[PDB]
Amino acid sequence: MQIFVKTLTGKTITLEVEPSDTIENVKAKIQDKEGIPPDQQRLIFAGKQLEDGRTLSDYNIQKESTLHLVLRLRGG
Amino acid sequence: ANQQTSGKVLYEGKEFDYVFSIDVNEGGPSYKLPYNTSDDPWLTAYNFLQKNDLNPMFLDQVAKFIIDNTKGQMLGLGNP
Repeated sequence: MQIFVKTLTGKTITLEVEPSDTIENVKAKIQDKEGIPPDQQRLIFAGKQLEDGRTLSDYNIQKESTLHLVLRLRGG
Repeated sequence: ANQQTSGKVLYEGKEFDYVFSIDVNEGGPSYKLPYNTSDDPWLTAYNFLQKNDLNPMFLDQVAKFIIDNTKGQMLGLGNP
């Protein structure tokens, strides 16, 4: 399914992935399109950050839901 | 004109300068972070953080936006 990701500035981008796709691959696709590194790229949904070892069905992501795409403060 | 409350953002019955919709959840409490033209990102964010009780992880997310509110990178961008 496709998800609507919202960047810090409010930029809305749609990402096409599979239900059995892990968040890590989703990040990789975003790193392919926009070029945002999967490491600094922080995805928050429902108040919880999306881990790499998680699928779309893991967080029970709603079809075309609002995913928060932000960065990180502490690098180490 | 300082006659009508149009020159202010009335959120949840409270007047403030700027407000940011914290769409951290879908189908629940619509969090709205209030910011004034004389506050510091981390300070205002922290005030709201402990006002409606939010996890410190969201402090960074909200602070980042407030930082550029009066800076000029993606929001009020222009001449460097």
